[PDB]
Amino acid sequence: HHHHHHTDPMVSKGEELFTGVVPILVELDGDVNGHKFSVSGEGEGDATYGKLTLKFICTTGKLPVPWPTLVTTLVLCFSRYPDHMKQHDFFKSAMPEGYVQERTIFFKDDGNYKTRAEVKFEGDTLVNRIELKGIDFKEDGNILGHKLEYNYNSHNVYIMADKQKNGIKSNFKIRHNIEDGSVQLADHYQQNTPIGDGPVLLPDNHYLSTQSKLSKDPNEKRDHMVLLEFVTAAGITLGMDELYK
Repeated sequence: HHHHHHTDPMVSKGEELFTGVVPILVELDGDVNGHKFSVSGEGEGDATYGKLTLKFICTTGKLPVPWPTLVTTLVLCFSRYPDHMKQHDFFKSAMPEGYVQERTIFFKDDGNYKTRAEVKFEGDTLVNRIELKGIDFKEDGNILGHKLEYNYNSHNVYIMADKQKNGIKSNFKIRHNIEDGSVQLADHYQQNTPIGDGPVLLPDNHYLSTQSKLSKDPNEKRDHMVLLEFVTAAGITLGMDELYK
């Protein structure tokens, strides 16, 4: 699994927290053009396989934006980092004290989300607590008019160190499929910083390869999303010239 046996005791510490299946709670408070809503999510993460299983419920009634637009906002510490890359796993290294994750998400020709989250352990539970603010949306556009398909694409998200912040940054493009066959671009800008003052791992440039499947619970009457997601780190090669040459 294993996941204690690394020569680096800092790596060992972070990896230990994510051995096995870890329960997850997600809490989001949102306001988009004054449309207020809340989401609660539950499930588990198995970082050894890069695997996330989560069910989200809108606890205020009808979600006023399409569920796919919230996927990126609603725990990259469950990414599978290859053994030769484990020195570049910022997310696990910040645990259990945790990290702040902040984004601005620009929906092209529409409004923007600004998000601030804190991701940390509460006992055995990995908790993602989020505030989301959206402004300048078209009230009958693709987001507030619910014109997006209920599905999700696969991505390569590039991570860079942000050294003077002692953290990381990323910018990446998500396309949401529009029901007429077109696409709604959501351009993501992201930064993460540790919550503790302890040492963290600042990574070399690399990327996260993501894939997500959205489904519905056939017995659930509340507005909700079921998410099955896999995330794997990649983009750094090993030695020696090469192991397989």
